[PDB]
Amino acid sequence: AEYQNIFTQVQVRGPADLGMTEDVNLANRSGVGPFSTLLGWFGNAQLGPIYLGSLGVLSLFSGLMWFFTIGIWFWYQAGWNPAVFLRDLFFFSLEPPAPEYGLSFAAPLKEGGLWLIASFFMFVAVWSWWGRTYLRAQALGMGKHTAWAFLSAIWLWMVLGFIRPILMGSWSEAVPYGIFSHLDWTNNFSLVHGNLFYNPFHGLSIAFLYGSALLFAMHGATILAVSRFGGERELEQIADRGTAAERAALFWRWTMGFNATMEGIHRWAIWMAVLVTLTGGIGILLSGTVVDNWYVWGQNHG
Amino acid sequence: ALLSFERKYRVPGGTLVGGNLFDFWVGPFYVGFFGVATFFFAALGIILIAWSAVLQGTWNPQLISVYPPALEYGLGGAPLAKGGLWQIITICATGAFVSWALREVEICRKLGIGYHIPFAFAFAILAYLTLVLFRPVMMGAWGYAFPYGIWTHLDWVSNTGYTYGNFHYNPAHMIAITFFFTNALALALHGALVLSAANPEKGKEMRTPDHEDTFFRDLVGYSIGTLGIHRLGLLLSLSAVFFSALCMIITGTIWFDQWVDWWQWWVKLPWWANIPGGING
Amino acid sequence: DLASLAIYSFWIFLAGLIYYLQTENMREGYPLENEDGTPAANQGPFPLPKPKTFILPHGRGTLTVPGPESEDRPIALARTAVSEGFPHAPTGDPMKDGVGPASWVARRDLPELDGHGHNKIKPMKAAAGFHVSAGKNPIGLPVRGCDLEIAGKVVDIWVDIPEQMARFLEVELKDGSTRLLPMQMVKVQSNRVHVNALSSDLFAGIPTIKSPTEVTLLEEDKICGYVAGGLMYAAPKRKS
Ligand code: BCL
Ligand code: BCL
Ligand code: BCL
Ligand SMILES: CC[C@H]1c2cc3[nH]c4c(c3C)C(=O)[C@H](C(=O)OC)c4c3nc(cc4[nH]c(cc(n2)[C@@H]1C)c(C(C)=O)c4C)[C@@H](C)[C@@H]3CCC(=O)OC/C=C(\C)CCC[C@H](C)CCC[C@H](C)CCCC(C)C
Ligand SMILES: CC[C@H]1c2cc3[nH]c4c(c3C)C(=O)[C@H](C(=O)OC)c4c3nc(cc4[nH]c(cc(n2)[C@@H]1C)c(C(C)=O)c4C)[C@@H](C)[C@@H]3CCC(=O)OC/C=C(\C)CCC[C@H](C)CCC[C@H](C)CCCC(C)C
Ligand SMILES: COC(C)(C)C(=O)C/C=C(\C)CC/C=C(\C)CC/C=C(\C)CCCC/C(C)=C/CC[C@H](C)CC/C=C(\C)CCC=C(C)C
Ligand SMILES: CCCCCCCCCCCC[N+](C)(C)[O-]
Ligand SMILES: CCCCCCCCCCCC[N+](C)(C)[O-]
Ligand SMILES: CCCCCCCCCCCC[N+](C)(C)[O-]
Ligand SMILES: CCCCCCCCCCCC[N+](C)(C)[O-]
Ligand SMILES: CCCCCCCCCCCC[N+](C)(C)[O-]
Ligand SMILES: CCCCCCCCCCCC[N+](C)(C)[O-]
Ligand SMILES: [Fe+3]
Ligand SMILES: [K+]
Ligand code: NA
Repeated sequence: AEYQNIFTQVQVRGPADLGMTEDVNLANRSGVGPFSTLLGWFGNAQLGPIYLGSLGVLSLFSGLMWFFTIGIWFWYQAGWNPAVFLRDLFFFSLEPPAPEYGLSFAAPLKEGGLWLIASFFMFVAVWSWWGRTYLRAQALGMGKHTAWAFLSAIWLWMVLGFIRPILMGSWSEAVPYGIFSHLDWTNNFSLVHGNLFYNPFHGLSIAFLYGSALLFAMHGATILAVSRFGGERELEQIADRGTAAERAALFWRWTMGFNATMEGIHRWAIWMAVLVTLTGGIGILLSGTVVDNWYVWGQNHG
Repeated sequence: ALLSFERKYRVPGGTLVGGNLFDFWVGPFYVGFFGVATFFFAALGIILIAWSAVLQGTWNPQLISVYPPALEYGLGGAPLAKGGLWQIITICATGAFVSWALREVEICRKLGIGYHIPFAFAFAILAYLTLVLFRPVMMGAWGYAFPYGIWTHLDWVSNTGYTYGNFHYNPAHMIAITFFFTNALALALHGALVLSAANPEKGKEMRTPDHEDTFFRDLVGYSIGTLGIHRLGLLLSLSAVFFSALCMIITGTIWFDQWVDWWQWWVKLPWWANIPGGING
Repeated sequence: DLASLAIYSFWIFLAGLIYYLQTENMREGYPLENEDGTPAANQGPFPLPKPKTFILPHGRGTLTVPGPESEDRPIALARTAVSEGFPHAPTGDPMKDGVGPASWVARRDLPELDGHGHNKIKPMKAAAGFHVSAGKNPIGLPVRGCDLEIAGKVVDIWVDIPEQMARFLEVELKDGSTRLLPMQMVKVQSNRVHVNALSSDLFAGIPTIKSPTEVTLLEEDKICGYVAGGLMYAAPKRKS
């Protein structure tokens, strides 16, 4: 049975790695957390340290407040009965205001006002988390690729809960907070707009979502297949190409007639994934603002 | 033409079938016995689609569609224009896919690399075969398989899902989706991380993997590391396709009612089924 | 119609993105070459991108790509046919000559450095604070090759300091010298380390390193290529 490098055979540990310093404010870094031998069978064993400046505390505070606002509504719906809470957990739902309230904030607490409070908390949590992704890269002198990619996911989120409701004229267009209820909303959105399978941006979003699994399967398998030549040390393979990077390239050249580089495959990777939510957010934003029925639109445009 | 570094790798050997008979290249493409096989299977399958197009009537890619035999034919043969062309094309497609995978294995052996890539491709093949072979056979008719047409196979997705209500409620389908979304999240992060290290702020030196671990520890308190992230991408993507095949092989076989109703087994558990209040009480 | 303009704009953006991505992935290995090393006539429809320069840390210099490609080493292979596209036969011992699946690249003959400027990979005995933390400790185990004969004994683990993982096993041979074995090419068992890639008689030919406490990128490529080469070239000695 040849070894396949899926699970580590021998873990080694040394002094806890406190990380690179560059321009990072070291006062705002925690200490290192525990070591997880469990994780170490697959990835790194070390937990922490984490950086928690003011923006991080704000974002984590909003995020929990958003989560707690939903959960307090769930407890109310459960009649404060813990057995009811666990039984119906996926069935509870904190729903936005009804259409009559439009974009107003006048809706009663139990009739959309609580949804608006939870959503406000979510807005602050996500955008301040976005600033964290920019600032932690800046402190380390690194490119801003993570923050730009994150902005692509934020795009779809902003469209679903904020931009599209505003353009449609009411908060009732937004997604409710609940496991089953937001699935119902998703199915309903498609029926009300004449089947999203006719939305060309929805079909592109699927191509890139399938494509992301294809590509990460390809790339993840390729790196493991050349990890016997240090393949996963990708930054140094970029700086000084080794036989790992050459064999990886030639597997794909010989298979499909073209190939990537150790750097360029990460540009395919970032764009494949980023275009999922980029095209997806366009497809949603166009739905009901400009196109009421994708079936009808397709009869006239192709 | 060869990549500048390529000639040293183009040595004899590694074939699984045929010795040195097909051990050669056509431009960039390696051939081998399974390259010949792939070409044969894919050529005939495309020929039959070009043919099965006119027995249907058209030559537009958005309308050509090779439908399988109607359910009345069961698991038996069917006249060419009435579903037999679909059956032969499906055999060709399986032949082309499996031959492609085995040609990948030969390429792996010649390059001295591990077999991870064709192993991963085999998951996609098995998902394909679940929809066109394993599920129809368990349900008793090729007609449950999907048609080969750009827009018609979407029709089949919609018709099949809505046979069971909102297909969102299939629990294996929920797991499959979680892996698809998480995989795309992991792909964005991985691509962005390596690139942010290799392309730092202007005039700065390339960062190291140490900076990569540090960025993610600063961000979320953990870094899976450069080996682990590639294990992860492979595992998330294969897991998604595994649960995709799983969510379909069980649908219309062991579960055939509306998937939303499956979740009653939880609601009707003895110790809370009849407590008043909430949504289901 | 706004949607129809958006989808038309998008396909144009996507064509430009694919052009950019493909040209970005030509910063290595291009221009294409004939089997004799001269520039090939057909380069494809994509032109080489404008060069970029990577600034390497710790005074290691820079890398500008695309740039003049050269193998910087002799390649002991010869044609087996009178036309293009056929395999090239090793002119000597391909494991010793480093061709085929035994190939190596002339990477820099310096060790990779961590972010502080220290050697990334060190023998564990020289790595302060580092120890086996889980799994079977291989140090002390006999090493068995694919001929089912014992080729030596593990005397240390070479560890990646900044990433905290095992990268090589240091194996001592019958004559008292050691070799590095890639960690991804050995199977640690309860009573042995088994190495499918190499027969016992080929362990002596594993390329040696110059310094006992560090390994250079060039040395790692020669070690890893050699061991992987045995999968093809040691098959006459691989039992079962
Ligand atoms: C997987 C679950 C469902 C299904 C659900 C959906 C849904 C829902 C959608 C698609 C979409 C598409 N699917 Mg489908 N699809 C299925 C099975 C298949 C099979 C197959 C042999 O099993 C194939 C080849 C395709 C192919 C396709 C494309 C026409 C399109 C974009 C996919 C993509 O980029 O993926 C990622 C892969 C890549 C990026 C790599 C490149 C792949 C190329 C584009 C495949 C082209 C195939 C060609 C058109 C037909 C065969 C050509 C032969 C030479 C004869 N589907 C099954 C039945 N598929 C989308 C669309 O727009 O449809 C109109 C869409 O919205
Ligand atoms: C019956 C249901 C309808 C339908 C209705 C919809 C609707 C409605 C939508 C989609 C959308 C999508 N659909 Mg569809 N869809 C159907 C059929 C399919 C089929 C199929 C095989 O049949 C497939 C493969 C897909 C696939 C897809 C995706 C390509 C796309 C979502 C991308 C994504 O990553 O979102 C997941 C990613 C996000 C939501 C981004 C989230 C970003 C934020 C910032 C994260 C916040 C985190 C928060 C703070 C919580 C923190 C947690 C703790 C930290 C742990 N659909 C049918 C026709 N589909 C979306 C789209 O783009 O359509 C164009 C969409 O809105
Ligand atoms: C109205 C429709 C229903 C519904 C009904 C269905 C049905 C029905 C099915 C799915 C399936 C899936 N659905 Mg659903 N689905 C809905 C809503 C969604 C939403 C959403 C956001 O609402 C999402 C994200 C999903 C997600 C998914 C995935 C879990 C899965 C598709 C991927 C897959 O199977 O790949 C597996 C990959 C393949 C099959 C590809 C195989 C490729 C082969 C091996 C090679 C092709 C080579 C090619 C021919 C080469 C061409 C030449 C080259 C291009 C040169 N569904 C709604 C509720 N869904 C499908 C599934 O699980 O299938 C198993 C399925 O059948
Ligand atoms: C480009 C498309 C893909 C994408 C990209 C993407 N997402 C990103 C990024 C990128 C590039 C980031 O950089 C960023 C990140 O940091 O990732 C690590 C992020 C991220 N994407 C996330 C989620 C996410 N992404 C998704 C999807 C995608 N992300 C796309 C497929 C999805 C879905 C629905 O598919 C989700 C759910 C987060 C992990 C992170 C953004 C984090 C954020 O905004 O956080 C703000 C909230 C908080 C800081 C706190 C929230 C508190 C929690 C609700 C927990 C409550 C439980 C806790 C245990 C409470 C205790 C209670 C008990 C006592 C009961
Ligand atoms: C398992 C994880 C993901 C995965 C992995 C994966 N796919 C892979 C690999 C891997 C690891 C490869 O190595 C291999 C490859 O070479 O990629 C470049 C491949 C590949 N995955 C591909 C496609 C693909 N993968 C997909 C999905 C996935 N691939 C998963 C999400 C999808 C979809 C729909 O999600 C598609 C379309 C190809 C690019 C390639 C395999 C190419 C191949 O087999 O070539 C030989 C066959 C031909 C050249 C043509 C055969 C033609 C047929 C005889 C006739 C047509 C029949 C067909 C049923 C018609 C369908 C019509 C449609 C409109 C429905
Ligand atoms: C044990 O119980 C306790 C109390 C401990 C708990 O805490 C239990 C907690 C729970 C049970 C939590 C349960 C939470 C869920 C089930 C969450 C489910 C949420 C989803 C499935 C989200 C789906 C999509 C959500 C979207 C798309 C949100 C979009 C948000 C908007 C973009 C934000 C827009 C902002 C607005 C409208 C406010 C505008 C006002 C301004 C001032 C700007
Ligand atoms: C995404 C996984 C999140 C894991 C979070 C781990 C945080 C580690 C911080 C622990 C702090 C240790 N100490 C001693 C300072 O308390
Ligand atoms: C928050 C405390 C910070 C350091 C604690 C480290 C915990 C590591 C525990 C040893 C791991 C070995 N074990 C027993 C899990 O196998
Ligand atoms: C902390 C929340 C920040 C304000 C944004 C959301 C406004 C909440 C509106 C709730 C409505 C309350 N009231 C009295 C009108 O019923
Ligand atoms: C960065 C990777 C580029 C891959 C591009 C994939 C193109 C898939 C085309 C699917 C067609 C979708 N649609 C809506 C037109 O039907
Ligand atoms: C765009 C989705 C499907 C694309 C079809 C396959 C792309 C062709 C890539 C093969 C090119 C190999 N080539 C020409 C260099 O030899
Ligand atoms: C969507 C993925 C397919 C994109 C096709 C990319 C270009 C393939 C042809 C590259 C040519 C290789 N060549 C001959 C220049 O070496
Ligand atoms: Fe990578
Ligand atoms: K030590
Ligand atoms: Na050359």
